[PDB]
This record gives sequence, structure tokens and C-alpha cells, in this order.
Amino acid sequence: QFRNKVLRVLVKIYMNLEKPDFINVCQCLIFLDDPQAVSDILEKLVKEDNLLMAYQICFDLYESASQQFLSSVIQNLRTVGPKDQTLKMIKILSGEMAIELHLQFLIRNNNTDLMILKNTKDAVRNSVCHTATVIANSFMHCGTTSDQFLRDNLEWLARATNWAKFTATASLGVIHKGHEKEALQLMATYLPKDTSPGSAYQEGGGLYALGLIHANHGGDIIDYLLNQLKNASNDIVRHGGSLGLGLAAMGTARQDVYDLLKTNLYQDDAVTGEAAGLALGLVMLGSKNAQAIEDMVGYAQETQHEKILRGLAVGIALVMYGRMEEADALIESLCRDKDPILRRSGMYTVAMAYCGSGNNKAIRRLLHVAVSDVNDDVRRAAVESLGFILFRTPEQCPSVVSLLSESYNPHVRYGAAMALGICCAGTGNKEAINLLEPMTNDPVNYVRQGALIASALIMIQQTEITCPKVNQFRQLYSKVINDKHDDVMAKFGAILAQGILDAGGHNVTISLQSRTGHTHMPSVVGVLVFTQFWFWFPLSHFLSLAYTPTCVIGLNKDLKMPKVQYKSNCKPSTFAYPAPLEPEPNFQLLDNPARVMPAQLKVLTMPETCRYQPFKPLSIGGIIILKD
Amino acid sequence: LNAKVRLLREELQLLQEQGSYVGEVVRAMDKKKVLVKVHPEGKFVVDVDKN
Amino acid sequence: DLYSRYKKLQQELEFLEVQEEYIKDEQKNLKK
Amino acid sequence: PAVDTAEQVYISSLALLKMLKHGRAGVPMEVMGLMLGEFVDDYTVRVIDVFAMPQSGTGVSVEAVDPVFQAKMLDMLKQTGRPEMVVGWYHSHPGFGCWLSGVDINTQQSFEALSERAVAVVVDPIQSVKGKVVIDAFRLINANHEPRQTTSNLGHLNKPSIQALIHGLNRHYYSITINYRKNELEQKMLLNLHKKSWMEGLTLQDYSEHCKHNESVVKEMLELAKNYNKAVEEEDKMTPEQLAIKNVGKQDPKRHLEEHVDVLMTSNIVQCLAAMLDTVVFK
Amino acid sequence: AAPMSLAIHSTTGTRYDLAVPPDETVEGLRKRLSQRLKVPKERLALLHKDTRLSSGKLQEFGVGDGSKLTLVPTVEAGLMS
Repeated sequence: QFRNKVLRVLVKIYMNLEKPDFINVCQCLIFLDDPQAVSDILEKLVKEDNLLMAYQICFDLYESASQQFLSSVIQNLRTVGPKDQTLKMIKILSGEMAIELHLQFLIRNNNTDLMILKNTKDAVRNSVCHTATVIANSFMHCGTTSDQFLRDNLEWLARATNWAKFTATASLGVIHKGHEKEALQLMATYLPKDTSPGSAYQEGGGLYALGLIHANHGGDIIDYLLNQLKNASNDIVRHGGSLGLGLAAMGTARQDVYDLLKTNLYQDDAVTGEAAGLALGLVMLGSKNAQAIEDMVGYAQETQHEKILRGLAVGIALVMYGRMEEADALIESLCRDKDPILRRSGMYTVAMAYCGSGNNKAIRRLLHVAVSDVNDDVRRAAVESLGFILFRTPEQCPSVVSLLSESYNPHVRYGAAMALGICCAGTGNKEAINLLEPMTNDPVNYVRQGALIASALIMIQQTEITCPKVNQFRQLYSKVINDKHDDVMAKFGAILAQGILDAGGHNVTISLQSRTGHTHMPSVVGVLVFTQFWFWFPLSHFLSLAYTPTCVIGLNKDLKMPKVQYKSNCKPSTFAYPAPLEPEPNFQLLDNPARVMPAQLKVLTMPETCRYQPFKPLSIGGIIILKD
Repeated sequence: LNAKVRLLREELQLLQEQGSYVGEVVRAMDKKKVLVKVHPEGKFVVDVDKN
Repeated sequence: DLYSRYKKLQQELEFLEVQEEYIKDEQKNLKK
Repeated sequence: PAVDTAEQVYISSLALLKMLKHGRAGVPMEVMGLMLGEFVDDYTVRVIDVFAMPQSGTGVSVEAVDPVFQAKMLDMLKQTGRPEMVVGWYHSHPGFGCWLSGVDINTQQSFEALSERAVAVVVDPIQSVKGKVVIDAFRLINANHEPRQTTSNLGHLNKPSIQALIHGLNRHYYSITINYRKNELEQKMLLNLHKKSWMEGLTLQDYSEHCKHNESVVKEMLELAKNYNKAVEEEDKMTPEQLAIKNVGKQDPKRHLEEHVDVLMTSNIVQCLAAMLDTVVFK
Repeated sequence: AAPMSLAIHSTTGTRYDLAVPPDETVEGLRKRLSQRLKVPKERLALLHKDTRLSSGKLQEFGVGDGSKLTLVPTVEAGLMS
């Protein structure tokens, strides 16, 4: 309450100024969650000839505003409407622009060392490693609309069978992230009809990819996928379609999709029910619906298929996202339950409720469960949740998981590894790696696997200069994958880790929170659901969400690329690509669009010689309109 | 305490490794071998580890 | 500034309390 | 065509106790029996109840003696509300761990031909200790590749033992995860076994026996304190390694004093509290 | 021919229904069931009215059309033999 009051007063102040900063006040309103106010202020802006500031505000609103808020803002704008300007702001707020631009950036800058994938392939001996390398590919080409590896090596892809086909097909949707322009035809090519008929696995994978193309971004795909799910016959296709629809209508508490998904859930089938549960979770995200919550809890307490129980365990947690203290009743009801899976759902609910707030009481609860529970999966889920609470202060996660990594219980070790992974995401801490090193040779195998994936998450994109230990870890991945004396799970972990380290070309990072500081809800959802590959491999296509481009992009008055150039005041070696596998100028020049790290912003500079002048300071980075 | 529990939990495999005989050395000889009486059996000419 | 140092120290104190209680619980359960 | 690695066999509490008891009964012999249950999904194979069977054999082999019993008992159990039908067989290896032999494989192969998803469960009574119970569920790999498909880590969490590998694990048969899921009433009675009556809580001890016990322990602490003195004087004139052997075959005063002090103090506190609590409650 | 259409219930629940000639002998039924199930004929044991069908022709035992037959395999465990 007091924080809201203070933010209101600050907003008043920012209003009374000679040059009122409208970016800051709009951010203040988002946090204050008052979409009417931003609707009004943006009306005022569009009235007076400040279209550059209005455009930047629409950009910033799209980047870090909740779907409900953005929908309210577009509704308010439409209530009054500058009609051409109005509609261009409508387009910006729909995110069509930003998504398209990010796609362009990803396509243009696509250096990808395929020799590494060729080596990993040469090292493959089984089906676990096979799906590992397929998913790793999917990570390397995330959104970069390139499928050479799946093309040239077509015979090697046929080896996969049954569900491994589901994953290998969804890899296509992951690879074409955001490629909304033309999807249905796009998927139609790789999911040819009346071609090798009798593959429900193929159809499910195709629908999963289709949904994966439209994460957090609905539209006509919502209606099409609903039609399919309503016409489904095979349980496998129901599973695929439910997952796709969930990924297609996130956050939009649509009643008809809820009704259909619940009708499917009430079938009492396992493989369909898991997707149905996760889908109900992803749709009614944030909503505190007592009705959906009671349906979840009752069904979880009535069914007899642990698959449905797992799906519901994550669905319930997704329901309560963003509610700090309003889930406490549900938290207590789930914790004091006897079924272990519902207790795990409770820990996940605590995780999603207090996302980033660092609420000491939620930490108290999770740690007490971590040390005190009798089931092992609940312990692992508890240690993992800690990552979601404490990711705004990465200095604190090692302080509360160092001792817990050196624990007799292997599942607790894996939990500590993955908690460090989520908490310190895209930061490259020396401490996190110091903890992750000794335990990458842990006698238990899944501990090694979690350690490798956690390291790949932490040390994403870093070069030799930024972290001395990157080369050590690349060599470790190679040695682990080539070796044959070592377990299969470790090989899976190393392959996925190679995929993670260089994702979406080499120009995408994982940031749970937007550059302003807002929690990036798709990132949280993606890193939670991806974490659930220990129960269902095809779910590993959800870290796609966390992939937010590391781009600095300049725009002109009519939102079109100028051929500007920028100044990078740091040696050309560091803050660049490490190397393509087989006198230092004190400055280097980057073109538009720019592959810019997060840290490269603090040292990012514009040449005053250039005619353009950025509206807002570059240092915050991200999408920028340029003045002239 | 954690170390103690871990050691106890591993001790089941450590206690399934074989044992080692006790022999009485007769005389070191040759490059690095020794002649060892293994009561009650006969003598041997065994190798000596690095340490 | 000293206000920031003050709030930092106070939150450090809360975190230390949480960790201490968690370690007591961990020891009690490790005995079992 | 999968048999995923996330498939589990759900054993109820009653089935486990029956298997364990029957096995310990025939300690030197490979006693065996049947198990009733259902086939729910491709990830669950639930075993509800078991029943011993008439049999005869030596320490090296065992075999059924009558099938009339099997059909008759199925009919009787079905009469009173347990229609489930058989899902596999169990037997006991007393001290040999848990694995399948040639004869085991032959019988299990006949069962599997009868029903595709049949399982074999093996118990080792003597190897099982108070807390943990040595047990495992198996199935037969054909002569075809990988026997099963993988879509989780649920298969690879157990680190199969050297003996089971030596005797054929993962070559002719593969294991399945065992789940001991329990309903609410089972949970409520399993917690209610170890509970004494309420009167026992508020009963004192024969006070004379109390005093005798106290004086006995204190008369022991006298000599333990003398030895503690005689032992603390050392630990300076003793090599850092020599101490690790000082306590082998020789009483140590410190640990015994700790134990006796804990015993005395707990017993006396409990008796005192009971005496005061009664002194108030009954008038 | 007048095939004798019987029922073969297994103790597991599955039902291998089959029809045989009137003059079939318990050995013949055992042998056909063994071919269908790919298991040796010795391991099988047919049942009728809680009375094993030791050997001989089916008719004189009384086994008739629309009958109930339980098929019960053997159960064996042991290090050897």
C-alpha cells in the first residue's frame, strides 16, 4: 500500500516539471496498475505533436506490461479513437511491430558454429542423446528461421520414433519463434497431410510447434487450434492441441477455452490430461478464479493417474501468478495435504505467487519443506522455487544454497543446481560457477545433468574476457559428450547445455525481469515449465519463452530502420563472439541493428557526429526510437 | 552431521569390496618386487605399488 | 545514502535470522 | 509400442505385508504366490491384494501343487467385492538379492504370453531390515535396439546393483519403479498402530523401583568419574594417532557419562511431571 | 463337424475363446492353446468345475458347448531345476 502511495506522489511530481519525463511516469503507472491514467496521458500526447514520445511510450508499454493492462489500454484508446496515429499506436501495442523487428534482428545476425553440432552428432549412440541433440539444435536456431541441421541430416532425424517424433517436430515451431506472418502454411510443409499417414505423434508435434510460434500472443491461431482440439480423435492429438492452445492463449482468461480444456480434462485419460492441466494453468494465468482453483483441487483429489496429477500440479501454480499474499490459503491447503504431488503444486504456487519479491516468509516455508519433508520430489521442488523468489538479488542465492548443494540427498543437490541456474540467469557470477564446478562430477548422474544445464543458463553468451571459466565449461561439455564411459543422462545434460550456451544465434539472453525491472511473465512461465523435463521431455520447448533478444535497435520518425552506427567503448575482442571453432583498438563500431550484451550498454555510446539523436538514453538499451 | 550421514549411507558399498591378505615379507628383491609368505599358503613374488 | 546502508543492514539481519532458523531445522532433521 | 520408463507398479500396504510375511515364513525356500490388480493406463499397473498358494519344493526349486485353489479362491474373493484379476507373480529370494533366474524367466514368460504387461516381483525377507525393504519389479526383454522408450528421468534413478547385473539385469529383464501409494484410511491406521492406551500416559512407576534405579546408576557414575579423571590426565602424553587406538577394547568414561546423564535426567523429569500433573488432575 | 464352441478364460482376465471338434482330447486342447500362447503345453493346466482335466477325451469328462474353462499356467521358482 505505502509503495503504491509513494509511487502516486512520485507520479504527481513527474507531472509537475518543465520537461516531464513521460517514460518514467508511464512506468510508474504500470507498476501502479492504473491503465486509465496511461490511456489519458497517451491521449494527451497524441493530441500534441509529441509523436516520438508517444511512440517510445507505446514501445515501453508493450515490452513490460501485463496482457490485461495492455488490453485495457487498447480498449481505452479505442474508446476515443489522430486516427491514423491512433491505429499505429494500436499496432505498436499489439506487439506486432516489436515481434517483427525482433524476428528481423534474429534472422540477420545468425553466426552459428555448426561444427559443434556435427561433433555432438558424431558422439550420439542412443535415443536419449538423439532427442537431446534435436532440442539443442532447436535452441541454437531459436527464432532464426533456419533449419539446415534438420534438413541436411534428414535420414538421421527419421531414427526418432513415437514421442521422439513429437519433440523433433515441435523443434520446428521453436526454431521459427515469432514467425506469425505466415504460420499455417509454414507448418503445413513440415506436417504434410496424407504423407506417411498414421502419425498422431506427428500431428501433436505440429500443433505444439504451431502454438509455440505464438507464445503469449493470440489471434486467429486461438480459434484454429480450438477447432482442432474440438475435432481431435486420438488422445495423442488432444495432448498436442491442448499444449498448443495453452501456449497460444496464455493469460487470456477466455471462458470457452477453459470450458473445452476442462471437458477434455474430465475424460480421465493420462496423456491428454497432463496437457489439459498445464493448459488450464497457462490460460487462466494470474486470475484468482475460485472456480478454476476448486476444479483443480477437487480433480487432483479425485483422479488416479499421476500424469494428470503432474499436469495439474503445474497448472494450479500457474493460476496464482503475481498474487503475493492472496494464495496463502491455497498454499496452506496444499502443503497440509497427504498426496505428495499436491504438495509439490503447493511449493510451485509459493514460487509463482512471490516471484521476485524476496518475501522472507515464503523462503522460510520453502526451506523448511526442503529440510523437513519425507518425499524427495517435494524437496527438489522446494529448493528450486527459491530461485524464483530471489532472482532480483543474485548475491543471495548462493548464500542460501551453498550448504544445500553439499547435501546427502541427490534430489536436493539437483534442486540447488537448478535454483542457482534460474536465480543467476544471464549474470555469469564467479560464485555460482564456483559452486557448480565441483558438483559437475557428482557420483549421481542427474546431479551432473542439472549442474551442466544450470551452468549453461548462468554463463549464457559470456566471452573469455567476461568470465575466465567459459572455455573450461565448453571443453567440459565436449569431453562429457564424446566420452563413452559416462552415463546417458549426463550426455543429455551436456547436449542441452551446448544448445543453451549459444541460443537463437548468439544474440538472445534469458532475463526473468525486463530491462526496466518488471517481471517478464513469459520468462517465468517458460523457465518453470522447461524445468519440468524431468517428467516430460516434450516440455523442454518452453525455455523458448525466456529467450528475449539482446538487441539495440534504432528507429526513425515513421518507425523504419536508419542506417546509423554506434560506438562501443570497449576492446573489440571482449563483448563479441568468442570464436568460430576450427595492437588492440580501444574502440569498435556497431551497426544497426546491434547485437549488444546487457553489460555492453553501460559502456554503449553514440557518435555525436551522427545526425540522429536517441530519444531516451541508450544505456537502458533495448528498442529505441531515434530523433533528428 | 551431513558428512556423517553421507558416509553411513555410502558405507554399504564400501563394505562389499573384497579384503586384502596379510603377508610376511621375506626379502625385497629385484626391480621392485618382494617375496611374501601368505600364511598358510606358499610364497609369491609380488609387485609393489607406487606409494 | 546512509539511509540505504541502514535498510541494507536491516534486510541483512532478516536474512540471517531466516537462515539461522533453517539450519536449526536442518540439524534436527539430520539427526533423525 | 513404448513401455515408457515412467511406468510404475503400485503396491498397496496389505500386499507388501503379505509378501514379506509369507517370505520370512519359508526362510530357506523359494516360496511364491499370486497378486491381483488392474491395468490402468500405460504408466500404471496396480497390485491390490495377494494370496498365498499351496506349494511344495526343496531349497533349490518350488512349484505349484493345485490350480483348483487358484480358480476357487478367485471366485470367493470376487464374491465379497474384490473382482480384480491377476497381474503377475511374486516370490522370495532369501539372501540372494533380487533378480530373475532361468526357471523364473520361463514361468514369467508364460504369464507374459497370457497377458502382455505382466510383472514379476521379488522380495528378500532376510536382507530387508527394519526401515528399508529389499524388493523390485521386473519384466522380460525380448530377443530383438532398446527395450523401452525414454521420456523422463523416472527410469534412471536407482543405480542397479552389481549382483542383479551379474545375474542378468538389463540384459534379459528390466526393472520398473515401485510406488507405495496409500489412501487416507491406510495412512490413518498405519499411524495408529504404535499408539498406547491413554492410561499408560499417566501411570507413575513403582517408586521403590525408581529409587533403586537411580542409586544403581549413580553408583555406576562414581566409578565412571574416577576413570574420567584417570583418562583426562592422558591425552597430552599420547601421540595424535595413538589416541585413535586408545579406545578399542577399553571403556571410555566420557561417552558413558553422557548416556547415563541423559537417561537419569529424562527419567526423573518425566516421573516428576507425571506426579505433579496427577497431583492436580484428580482432585 | 459340429464344432464345440467353448470358452477359455485365463486367470488374468483375457479370454482366448476357441472352438474344437467333438472328439478333441484334453491333450489336443492343451496343444492348441500352447500354439496360440507360444508356451510349452506342460506349463498349462485346464480346469472345469474345480476339477483338473488330467487327460483323455473331452466328452466323457462332460465338457460341452458353451462351457466355462479356466486356463491356469504353472508357477516355478528356483536357482536350478
